[PDB]
Amino acid sequence: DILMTQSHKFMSTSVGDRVSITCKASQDVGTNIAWYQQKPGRSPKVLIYSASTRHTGVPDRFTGSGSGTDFTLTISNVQSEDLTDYFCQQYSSFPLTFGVGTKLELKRADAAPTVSIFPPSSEQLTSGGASVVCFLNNFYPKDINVKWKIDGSERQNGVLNSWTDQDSKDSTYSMSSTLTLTKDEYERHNSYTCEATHKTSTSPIVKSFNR
Amino acid sequence: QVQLKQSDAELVKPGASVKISCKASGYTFTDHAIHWVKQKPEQGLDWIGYISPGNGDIKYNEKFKDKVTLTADKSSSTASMHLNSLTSEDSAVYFCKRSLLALDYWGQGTTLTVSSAKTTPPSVYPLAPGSAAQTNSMVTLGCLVKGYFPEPVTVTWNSGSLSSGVHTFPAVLQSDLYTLSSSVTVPSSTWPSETVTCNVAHPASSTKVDKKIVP
Ligand SMILES: *[C@H]1O[C@H](CO[C@]2(C(=O)O)C[C@H](O)[C@@H](NC(C)=O)[C@H]([C@H](O)[C@H](O)CO)O2)[C@H](O)[C@H](O)[C@H]1NC(C)=O
Ligand SMILES: *[C@H]1O[C@H](CO[C@]2(C(=O)O)C[C@H](O)[C@@H](NC(C)=O)[C@H]([C@H](O)[C@H](O)CO)O2)[C@H](O)[C@H](O)[C@H]1NC(C)=O
Repeated sequence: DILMTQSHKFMSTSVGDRVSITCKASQDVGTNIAWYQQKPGRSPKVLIYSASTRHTGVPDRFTGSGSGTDFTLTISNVQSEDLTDYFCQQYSSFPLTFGVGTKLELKRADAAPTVSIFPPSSEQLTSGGASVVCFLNNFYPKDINVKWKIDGSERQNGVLNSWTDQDSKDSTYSMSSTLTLTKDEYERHNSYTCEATHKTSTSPIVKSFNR
Repeated sequence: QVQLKQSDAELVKPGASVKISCKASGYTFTDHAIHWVKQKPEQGLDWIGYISPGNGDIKYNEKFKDKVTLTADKSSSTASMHLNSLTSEDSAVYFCKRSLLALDYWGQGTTLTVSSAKTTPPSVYPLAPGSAAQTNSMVTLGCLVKGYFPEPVTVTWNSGSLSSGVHTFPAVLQSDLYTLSSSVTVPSSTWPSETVTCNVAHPASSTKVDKKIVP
Protein backbone atom coordinates (compact mmCIF):
# COMPACT_ATOMS: atom_id res chain seq x y z
CA ASP A 1 0.00 0.00 0.00
CA ILE A 2 1.13 3.62 -0.56
CA LEU A 3 2.07 5.27 2.74
CA MET A 4 1.50 9.02 3.24
CA THR A 5 3.67 10.51 6.00
CA GLN A 6 2.66 14.00 7.12
CA SER A 7 5.54 15.86 8.68
CA HIS A 8 4.11 17.13 11.94
CA LYS A 9 0.99 16.37 14.01
CA PHE A 10 1.03 19.90 15.51
CA MET A 11 2.26 23.21 14.19
CA SER A 12 2.11 26.62 15.85
CA THR A 13 1.61 29.85 13.92
CA SER A 14 0.40 33.43 14.33
CA VAL A 15 -2.48 35.20 12.57
CA GLY A 16 -1.00 36.84 9.45
CA ASP A 17 1.93 34.40 9.19
CA ARG A 18 2.69 31.77 6.57
CA VAL A 19 2.93 28.09 7.45
CA SER A 20 3.55 25.03 5.30
CA ILE A 21 2.49 21.41 5.89
CA THR A 22 4.44 18.62 4.17
CA CYS A 23 3.33 15.20 3.05
CA LYS A 24 5.65 12.48 1.74
CA ALA A 25 4.44 9.54 -0.37
CA SER A 26 6.25 6.19 0.00
CA GLN A 27 6.40 6.05 -3.81
CA ASP A 28 5.79 8.20 -6.89
CA VAL A 29 2.13 9.20 -7.34
CA GLY A 30 2.99 11.95 -9.82
CA THR A 31 0.57 14.72 -8.79
CA ASN A 32 -2.38 12.47 -7.86
CA ILE A 33 -2.65 14.35 -4.54
CA ALA A 34 -5.35 16.24 -2.66
CA TRP A 35 -5.27 18.40 0.47
CA TYR A 36 -8.31 18.49 2.77
CA GLN A 37 -9.32 20.71 5.71
CA GLN A 38 -11.44 19.16 8.46
CA LYS A 39 -12.98 20.93 11.46
CA PRO A 40 -14.12 19.02 14.59
CA GLY A 41 -17.48 17.36 14.03
CA ARG A 42 -17.58 18.22 10.33
CA SER A 43 -16.88 16.40 7.09
CA PRO A 44 -13.68 17.07 5.06
CA LYS A 45 -13.51 20.05 2.66
CA VAL A 46 -11.15 20.01 -0.34
CA LEU A 47 -8.60 22.78 -0.71
CA ILE A 48 -6.27 21.49 -3.44
CA TYR A 49 -6.07 18.64 -5.97
CA SER A 50 -3.53 17.64 -8.64
CA ALA A 51 -1.06 18.77 -5.93
CA SER A 52 -1.41 22.43 -6.99
CA THR A 53 -4.92 23.17 -8.32
CA ARG A 54 -7.04 25.23 -5.91
CA HIS A 55 -10.72 24.19 -5.83
CA THR A 56 -13.22 26.90 -6.72
CA GLY A 57 -14.37 28.74 -3.58
CA VAL A 58 -11.12 28.28 -1.64
CA PRO A 59 -9.30 31.48 -0.50
CA ASP A 60 -6.16 32.44 -2.47
CA ARG A 61 -4.20 32.16 0.84
CA PHE A 62 -4.01 28.38 0.22
CA THR A 63 -1.53 27.01 -2.32
CA GLY A 64 -0.14 23.54 -2.96
CA SER A 65 3.05 22.30 -4.61
CA GLY A 66 5.11 19.25 -5.40
CA SER A 67 5.24 16.27 -7.73
CA GLY A 68 6.53 12.72 -7.26
CA THR A 69 6.70 12.00 -3.51
CA ASP A 70 7.06 15.37 -1.74
CA PHE A 71 4.05 17.71 -1.44
CA THR A 72 3.47 20.98 0.40
CA LEU A 73 0.30 22.81 1.42
CA THR A 74 1.06 26.45 2.22
CA ILE A 75 -1.22 28.85 4.07
CA SER A 76 -0.26 32.49 3.73
CA ASN A 77 -1.80 35.22 5.87
CA VAL A 78 -3.12 32.61 8.32
CA GLN A 79 -6.54 33.41 9.77
CA SER A 80 -7.93 32.02 13.03
CA GLU A 81 -10.59 30.04 11.17
CA ASP A 82 -7.66 28.20 9.57
CA LEU A 83 -6.51 26.82 12.94
CA THR A 84 -7.77 23.27 12.38
CA ASP A 85 -6.88 19.85 10.86
CA TYR A 86 -5.42 19.29 7.36
CA PHE A 87 -4.62 15.95 5.70
CA CYS A 88 -3.37 14.75 2.30
CA GLN A 89 -4.83 11.98 0.13
CA GLN A 90 -3.16 10.10 -2.72
CA TYR A 91 -5.36 8.92 -5.57
CA SER A 92 -2.99 7.29 -8.05
CA SER A 93 -3.50 3.78 -6.66
CA PHE A 94 -5.90 1.69 -4.56
CA PRO A 95 -6.21 1.40 -1.68
CA LEU A 96 -6.72 5.16 -1.45
CA THR A 97 -4.54 6.31 1.48
CA PHE A 98 -4.29 9.42 3.64
CA GLY A 99 -1.93 11.37 5.84
CA VAL A 100 -2.57 11.12 9.57
CA GLY A 101 -3.23 14.85 9.82
CA THR A 102 -1.71 18.10 11.07
CA LYS A 103 -3.39 20.43 13.57
CA LEU A 104 -2.59 24.13 13.36
CA GLU A 105 -2.50 26.00 16.72
CA LEU A 106 -2.09 29.61 17.79
CA LYS A 107 1.08 30.98 19.37
CA ARG A 108 0.55 33.04 22.52
CA ALA A 109 2.57 34.17 25.57
CA ASP A 110 3.75 31.43 27.94
CA ALA A 111 1.37 30.81 30.85
CA ALA A 112 1.90 28.69 33.97
CA PRO A 113 -0.90 26.23 34.92
CA THR A 114 -3.30 27.17 37.70
CA VAL A 115 -3.37 23.95 39.74
CA SER A 116 -6.05 22.63 42.09
CA ILE A 117 -6.11 19.25 43.85
CA PHE A 118 -9.26 17.75 45.37
CA PRO A 119 -9.55 14.89 47.85
CA PRO A 120 -12.32 12.34 47.16
CA SER A 121 -15.78 13.45 48.35
CA SER A 122 -17.31 11.68 51.35
CA GLU A 123 -20.13 10.57 49.04
CA GLN A 124 -17.62 8.84 46.79
CA LEU A 125 -15.81 7.27 49.76
CA THR A 126 -19.03 5.90 51.30
CA SER A 127 -19.50 4.07 47.99
CA GLY A 128 -16.01 2.54 48.36
CA GLY A 129 -14.13 4.71 45.83
CA ALA A 130 -11.44 7.38 46.13
CA SER A 131 -10.72 9.51 43.08
CA VAL A 132 -8.21 12.30 43.73
CA VAL A 133 -8.58 14.90 40.99
CA CYS A 134 -6.02 17.44 39.88
CA PHE A 135 -6.81 20.28 37.49
CA LEU A 136 -4.06 22.10 35.62
CA ASN A 137 -5.81 24.97 33.90
CA ASN A 138 -5.03 27.74 31.44
CA PHE A 139 -1.43 27.03 30.50
CA TYR A 140 0.73 27.49 27.41
CA PRO A 141 2.52 25.81 25.71
CA LYS A 142 0.63 22.53 25.57
CA ASP A 143 3.57 20.36 26.68
CA ILE A 144 3.20 19.42 30.35
CA ASN A 145 4.06 16.55 32.67
CA VAL A 146 2.10 15.56 35.77
CA LYS A 147 3.35 13.18 38.42
CA TRP A 148 1.45 11.86 41.44
CA LYS A 149 2.98 11.02 44.79
CA ILE A 150 1.54 9.34 47.82
CA ASP A 151 3.43 9.86 51.08
CA GLY A 152 6.36 11.16 49.00
CA SER A 153 6.61 8.22 46.58
CA GLU A 154 5.67 8.23 42.88
CA ARG A 155 2.38 6.62 41.86
CA GLN A 156 1.55 5.50 38.31
CA ASN A 157 -1.16 2.84 38.57
CA GLY A 158 -4.69 4.21 38.65
CA VAL A 159 -4.02 7.52 36.90
CA LEU A 160 -6.17 8.79 34.04
CA ASN A 161 -5.49 12.01 32.18
CA SER A 162 -7.66 14.16 29.97
CA TRP A 163 -6.60 17.24 27.94
CA THR A 164 -8.64 19.98 26.25
CA ASP A 165 -7.84 21.41 22.84
CA GLN A 166 -6.62 24.99 22.54
CA ASP A 167 -9.15 27.41 24.02
CA SER A 168 -10.92 29.55 21.43
CA LYS A 169 -10.93 32.62 23.68
CA ASP A 170 -7.51 32.77 25.40
CA SER A 171 -5.47 30.19 23.43
CA THR A 172 -4.48 28.20 26.52
CA TYR A 173 -4.66 24.46 27.23
CA SER A 174 -6.05 22.67 30.29
CA MET A 175 -5.59 19.18 31.66
CA SER A 176 -7.16 16.98 34.32
CA SER A 177 -5.38 14.11 36.06
CA THR A 178 -7.28 11.67 38.28
CA LEU A 179 -5.81 9.05 40.55
CA THR A 180 -8.35 6.44 41.55
CA LEU A 181 -7.89 4.12 44.55
CA THR A 182 -10.14 2.04 46.73
CA LYS A 183 -11.42 3.68 49.91
CA ASP A 184 -9.30 1.19 51.83
CA GLU A 185 -6.10 2.00 49.92
CA TYR A 186 -6.73 5.78 50.21
CA GLU A 187 -7.12 5.40 53.95
CA ARG A 188 -3.68 3.82 54.44
CA HIS A 189 -1.84 7.02 53.43
CA ASN A 190 -1.37 10.58 54.68
CA SER A 191 -0.13 12.82 51.86
CA TYR A 192 -1.39 13.18 48.25
CA THR A 193 0.49 15.36 45.77
CA CYS A 194 -0.01 16.43 42.20
CA GLU A 195 3.22 17.76 40.65
CA ALA A 196 3.40 19.55 37.30
CA THR A 197 6.49 20.36 35.21
CA HIS A 198 6.02 22.98 32.51
CA LYS A 199 8.55 25.21 30.75
CA THR A 200 7.29 28.25 32.70
CA SER A 201 9.06 27.05 35.89
CA THR A 202 12.39 25.33 36.62
CA SER A 203 10.84 23.84 39.80
CA PRO A 204 7.65 21.65 39.64
CA ILE A 205 4.36 23.24 40.67
CA VAL A 206 3.25 21.17 43.67
CA LYS A 207 -0.25 21.03 45.12
CA SER A 208 -0.93 18.71 47.98
CA PHE A 209 -3.07 17.79 50.95
CA ASN A 210 -2.83 15.62 54.01
CA ARG A 211 -5.61 13.47 55.45
CA GLN B 1 -27.69 20.16 -5.36
CA VAL B 2 -25.29 17.24 -4.73
CA GLN B 3 -25.95 15.67 -1.30
CA LEU B 4 -24.82 12.42 0.31
CA LYS B 5 -26.96 11.86 3.42
CA GLN B 6 -26.11 9.06 5.84
CA SER B 7 -28.18 7.08 8.35
CA ASP B 8 -28.10 7.87 12.07
CA ALA B 9 -25.59 6.90 14.75
CA GLU B 10 -25.37 3.20 15.63
CA LEU B 11 -24.57 1.51 18.93
CA VAL B 12 -24.07 -2.24 18.84
CA LYS B 13 -22.53 -5.13 20.77
CA PRO B 14 -19.31 -7.06 19.91
CA GLY B 15 -20.13 -9.81 17.41
CA ALA B 16 -23.05 -8.01 15.79
CA SER B 17 -23.27 -6.40 12.42
CA VAL B 18 -24.74 -3.15 11.19
CA LYS B 19 -25.89 -1.43 8.04
CA ILE B 20 -24.93 2.16 7.33
CA SER B 21 -26.59 3.66 4.30
CA CYS B 22 -25.89 6.65 2.07
CA LYS B 23 -28.71 8.40 0.14
CA ALA B 24 -27.35 10.26 -2.91
CA SER B 25 -29.42 13.09 -4.42
CA GLY B 26 -29.07 15.94 -6.97
CA TYR B 27 -27.23 13.86 -9.62
CA THR B 28 -27.69 10.58 -11.55
CA PHE B 29 -26.83 7.80 -9.10
CA THR B 30 -25.10 5.63 -11.75
CA ASP B 31 -22.68 8.39 -12.86
CA HIS B 32 -20.34 7.96 -9.87
CA ALA B 33 -18.97 5.20 -7.63
CA ILE B 34 -19.59 5.63 -3.87
CA HIS B 35 -16.47 5.23 -1.65
CA TRP B 36 -16.37 4.38 2.08
CA VAL B 37 -13.86 5.74 4.62
CA LYS B 38 -13.23 5.04 8.32
CA GLN B 39 -12.02 7.76 10.70
CA LYS B 40 -11.01 6.73 14.23
CA PRO B 41 -10.04 9.41 16.85
CA GLU B 42 -6.39 10.49 16.54
CA GLN B 43 -5.57 7.80 13.98
CA GLY B 44 -5.76 8.29 10.24
CA LEU B 45 -8.45 7.64 7.69
CA ASP B 46 -8.70 4.16 6.17
CA TRP B 47 -10.32 3.69 2.78
CA ILE B 48 -12.72 0.72 2.98
CA GLY B 49 -13.88 0.18 -0.62
CA TYR B 50 -16.24 1.47 -3.30
CA ILE B 51 -19.32 0.37 -5.20
CA SER B 52 -19.91 1.48 -8.81
CA PRO B 53 -23.75 1.57 -9.18
CA GLY B 54 -23.96 1.75 -12.99
CA ASN B 55 -21.32 -0.92 -13.54
CA GLY B 56 -21.75 -3.25 -10.54
CA ASP B 57 -17.99 -3.01 -9.90
CA ILE B 58 -17.11 -3.52 -6.22
CA LYS B 59 -13.59 -3.12 -4.83
CA TYR B 60 -12.61 -3.76 -1.21
CA ASN B 61 -9.56 -3.06 0.88
CA GLU B 62 -8.12 -6.44 1.95
CA LYS B 63 -7.55 -4.84 5.36
CA PHE B 64 -11.23 -5.38 6.22
CA LYS B 65 -11.39 -9.10 5.30
CA ASP B 66 -14.91 -10.59 5.26
CA LYS B 67 -15.79 -7.63 7.53
CA VAL B 68 -17.55 -5.53 4.87
CA THR B 69 -20.29 -5.97 2.24
CA LEU B 70 -21.24 -2.99 0.02
CA THR B 71 -24.65 -2.76 -1.70
CA ALA B 72 -26.77 -0.32 -3.71
CA ASP B 73 -30.49 0.06 -4.43
CA LYS B 74 -30.69 2.15 -7.63
CA SER B 75 -34.42 2.52 -6.84
CA SER B 76 -33.80 4.77 -3.81
CA SER B 77 -30.35 6.07 -4.92
CA THR B 78 -28.84 4.47 -1.81
CA ALA B 79 -25.42 2.85 -1.24
CA SER B 80 -24.89 0.81 1.92
CA MET B 81 -22.06 -0.67 3.94
CA HIS B 82 -22.76 -3.83 5.97
CA LEU B 83 -20.16 -4.58 8.64
CA ASN B 84 -20.03 -7.90 10.46
CA SER B 85 -18.25 -9.53 13.37
CA LEU B 86 -17.79 -6.12 14.99
CA THR B 87 -15.28 -5.38 17.76
CA SER B 88 -14.68 -2.22 19.74
CA GLU B 89 -11.86 -1.40 17.30
CA ASP B 90 -14.60 -0.87 14.68
CA SER B 91 -15.90 2.08 16.73
CA ALA B 92 -15.29 5.04 14.44
CA VAL B 93 -16.91 7.64 12.25
CA TYR B 94 -17.74 6.19 8.80
CA PHE B 95 -18.12 8.40 5.74
CA CYS B 96 -19.43 7.82 2.24
CA LYS B 97 -18.10 10.11 -0.50
CA ARG B 98 -18.71 10.61 -4.25
CA SER B 99 -15.89 9.28 -6.47
CA LEU B 100 -12.27 8.41 -5.69
CA LEU B 101 -11.52 12.14 -5.56
CA ALA B 102 -14.57 13.40 -3.70
CA LEU B 103 -13.90 17.12 -3.41
CA ASP B 104 -16.63 18.50 -1.10
CA TYR B 105 -18.96 15.58 -1.89
CA TRP B 106 -18.76 13.72 1.41
CA GLY B 107 -21.57 12.49 3.61
CA GLN B 108 -21.98 14.01 7.10
CA GLY B 109 -20.64 10.74 8.60
CA THR B 110 -22.10 7.99 10.79
CA THR B 111 -20.84 7.26 14.28
CA LEU B 112 -20.55 3.59 15.13
CA THR B 113 -19.94 2.56 18.73
CA VAL B 114 -19.32 -1.08 19.52
CA SER B 115 -19.49 -2.03 23.20
CA SER B 116 -20.88 -4.58 25.64
CA ALA B 117 -21.71 -1.74 28.11
CA LYS B 118 -25.32 -1.06 29.09
CA THR B 119 -26.87 2.42 28.93
CA THR B 120 -26.11 3.80 32.39
CA PRO B 121 -26.64 7.29 33.87
CA PRO B 122 -23.74 9.20 35.50
CA SER B 123 -23.07 9.25 39.21
CA VAL B 124 -21.99 12.74 40.08
CA TYR B 125 -19.58 13.48 42.96
CA PRO B 126 -18.87 17.01 44.24
CA LEU B 127 -15.32 18.41 44.37
CA ALA B 128 -14.94 21.06 47.06
CA PRO B 129 -11.91 22.28 49.05
CA GLY B 130 -11.67 21.56 52.73
CA SER B 131 -10.37 24.35 54.99
CA ALA B 132 -7.18 25.94 53.77
CA ALA B 133 -4.36 27.47 55.84
CA GLN B 134 -4.43 30.90 54.11
CA THR B 135 -7.04 33.23 52.66
CA ASN B 136 -7.57 32.88 48.88
CA SER B 137 -9.63 35.51 46.96
CA MET B 138 -10.53 32.74 44.41
CA VAL B 139 -11.83 29.18 44.85
CA THR B 140 -12.16 26.28 42.45
CA LEU B 141 -14.91 23.70 42.66
CA GLY B 142 -15.75 20.71 40.50
CA CYS B 143 -17.86 17.72 39.53
CA LEU B 144 -16.71 14.20 38.91
CA VAL B 145 -19.16 12.63 36.44
CA LYS B 146 -18.57 8.93 36.73
CA GLY B 147 -19.61 5.69 35.17
CA TYR B 148 -22.01 6.63 32.37
CA PHE B 149 -22.67 5.11 28.98
CA PRO B 150 -22.91 5.97 26.11
CA GLU B 151 -21.46 9.34 25.21
CA PRO B 152 -22.29 12.20 25.34
CA VAL B 153 -23.02 14.14 28.47
CA THR B 154 -23.18 17.93 28.71
CA VAL B 155 -22.12 19.93 31.77
CA THR B 156 -23.03 23.46 32.76
CA TRP B 157 -22.65 25.38 36.03
CA ASN B 158 -25.58 27.34 37.53
CA SER B 159 -27.51 26.57 34.31
CA GLY B 160 -24.90 28.25 32.10
CA SER B 161 -25.23 31.53 34.00
CA LEU B 162 -21.67 30.65 35.03
CA SER B 163 -19.39 30.00 32.05
CA SER B 164 -16.16 32.00 32.27
CA GLY B 165 -13.70 30.01 34.39
CA VAL B 166 -15.31 26.62 33.56
CA HIS B 167 -13.22 23.77 32.20
CA THR B 168 -14.98 20.53 31.17
CA PHE B 169 -12.67 17.72 30.02
CA PRO B 170 -13.15 14.91 27.48
CA ALA B 171 -14.27 11.66 29.04
CA VAL B 172 -12.02 8.71 29.58
CA LEU B 173 -12.90 5.05 29.78
CA GLN B 174 -12.78 3.62 33.33
CA SER B 175 -14.13 0.08 33.88
CA ASP B 176 -15.93 0.02 30.48
CA LEU B 177 -17.85 3.20 31.32
CA TYR B 178 -17.05 6.90 30.81
CA THR B 179 -15.78 9.33 33.45
CA LEU B 180 -15.29 13.04 33.04
CA SER B 181 -14.45 15.97 35.29
CA SER B 182 -15.42 19.68 35.21
CA SER B 183 -13.95 22.59 37.22
CA VAL B 184 -15.20 26.10 37.86
CA THR B 185 -13.10 28.93 39.38
CA VAL B 186 -15.02 31.78 41.04
CA PRO B 187 -14.31 34.59 43.60
CA SER B 188 -14.29 33.26 47.16
CA SER B 189 -16.71 36.06 48.04
CA THR B 190 -19.34 34.27 45.91
CA TRP B 191 -18.99 30.74 47.32
CA PRO B 192 -20.13 29.29 49.64
CA SER B 193 -22.20 32.42 50.25
CA GLU B 194 -24.01 31.77 46.94
CA THR B 195 -25.08 28.39 45.61
CA VAL B 196 -22.97 26.64 42.97
CA THR B 197 -24.45 23.62 41.13
CA CYS B 198 -23.08 21.50 38.33
CA ASN B 199 -25.80 20.50 35.85
CA VAL B 200 -25.17 17.22 34.07
CA ALA B 201 -27.38 15.97 31.23
CA HIS B 202 -27.13 12.44 29.82
CA PRO B 203 -29.61 12.25 26.85
CA ALA B 204 -29.39 8.48 26.31
CA SER B 205 -30.82 7.78 29.80
CA SER B 206 -33.05 10.93 29.77
CA THR B 207 -31.22 11.93 32.93
CA LYS B 208 -30.37 15.28 34.49
CA VAL B 209 -28.20 15.60 37.61
CA ASP B 210 -28.07 18.87 39.48
CA LYS B 211 -25.34 18.49 42.10
CA LYS B 212 -25.01 21.39 44.56
CA ILE B 213 -21.44 21.94 45.82
CA VAL B 214 -21.57 22.46 49.57
CA PRO B 215 -18.63 23.19 51.87
C1 LIG C 1 -13.76 8.01 -11.50
O1 LIG C 1 -14.21 9.36 -11.43
C2 LIG C 1 -15.52 9.44 -12.13
C3 LIG C 1 -15.97 10.90 -12.16
O2 LIG C 1 -15.00 11.60 -12.97
C4 LIG C 1 -14.94 13.03 -12.72
C5 LIG C 1 -16.27 13.69 -13.14
O3 LIG C 1 -16.25 14.32 -14.21
O4 LIG C 1 -17.27 13.58 -12.39
C6 LIG C 1 -13.70 13.60 -13.45
C7 LIG C 1 -13.43 15.04 -13.02
O5 LIG C 1 -12.20 15.53 -13.64
C8 LIG C 1 -13.31 15.03 -11.49
N1 LIG C 1 -12.98 16.35 -10.96
C9 LIG C 1 -11.71 16.72 -10.78
C10 LIG C 1 -11.55 18.12 -10.19
O6 LIG C 1 -10.71 16.03 -11.05
C11 LIG C 1 -14.64 14.60 -10.95
C12 LIG C 1 -14.78 14.67 -9.42
O7 LIG C 1 -13.71 13.90 -8.88
C13 LIG C 1 -16.13 14.06 -9.02
O8 LIG C 1 -17.20 14.76 -9.69
C14 LIG C 1 -16.36 14.21 -7.51
O9 LIG C 1 -17.50 13.45 -7.08
O10 LIG C 1 -14.76 13.22 -11.31
C15 LIG C 1 -16.61 8.52 -11.53
O11 LIG C 1 -17.02 8.92 -10.22
C16 LIG C 1 -16.10 7.12 -11.47
O12 LIG C 1 -17.06 6.28 -10.79
C17 LIG C 1 -14.77 7.13 -10.77
N2 LIG C 1 -14.30 5.74 -10.61
C18 LIG C 1 -14.16 5.22 -9.36
C19 LIG C 1 -13.70 3.75 -9.31
O13 LIG C 1 -14.37 5.87 -8.32
C1 LIG D 1 -15.81 2.88 -15.07
O1 LIG D 1 -14.97 1.77 -14.79
C2 LIG D 1 -14.26 1.72 -13.54
C3 LIG D 1 -13.46 0.42 -13.49
O2 LIG D 1 -13.30 -0.11 -14.82
C4 LIG D 1 -13.11 -1.57 -14.93
C5 LIG D 1 -12.25 -2.01 -13.74
O3 LIG D 1 -12.78 -2.72 -12.85
O4 LIG D 1 -11.09 -1.57 -13.73
C6 LIG D 1 -12.38 -1.86 -16.23
C7 LIG D 1 -11.95 -3.32 -16.25
O5 LIG D 1 -11.26 -3.57 -17.47
C8 LIG D 1 -13.13 -4.31 -16.06
N1 LIG D 1 -12.56 -5.61 -15.61
C9 LIG D 1 -12.31 -6.63 -16.44
C10 LIG D 1 -11.69 -7.90 -15.80
O6 LIG D 1 -12.56 -6.59 -17.64
C11 LIG D 1 -14.14 -3.83 -14.99
C12 LIG D 1 -15.50 -4.51 -15.18
O7 LIG D 1 -16.25 -3.68 -16.04
C13 LIG D 1 -16.26 -4.70 -13.83
O8 LIG D 1 -15.42 -5.28 -12.82
C14 LIG D 1 -17.46 -5.63 -14.03
O9 LIG D 1 -18.02 -5.95 -12.75
O10 LIG D 1 -14.34 -2.34 -14.97
C15 LIG D 1 -15.23 1.83 -12.32
O11 LIG D 1 -16.07 0.61 -12.04
C16 LIG D 1 -16.09 3.09 -12.52
O12 LIG D 1 -17.09 3.18 -11.47
C17 LIG D 1 -16.79 3.10 -13.90
N2 LIG D 1 -17.54 4.36 -14.01
C18 LIG D 1 -18.84 4.41 -13.61
C19 LIG D 1 -19.52 5.78 -13.70
O13 LIG D 1 -19.48 3.44 -13.19
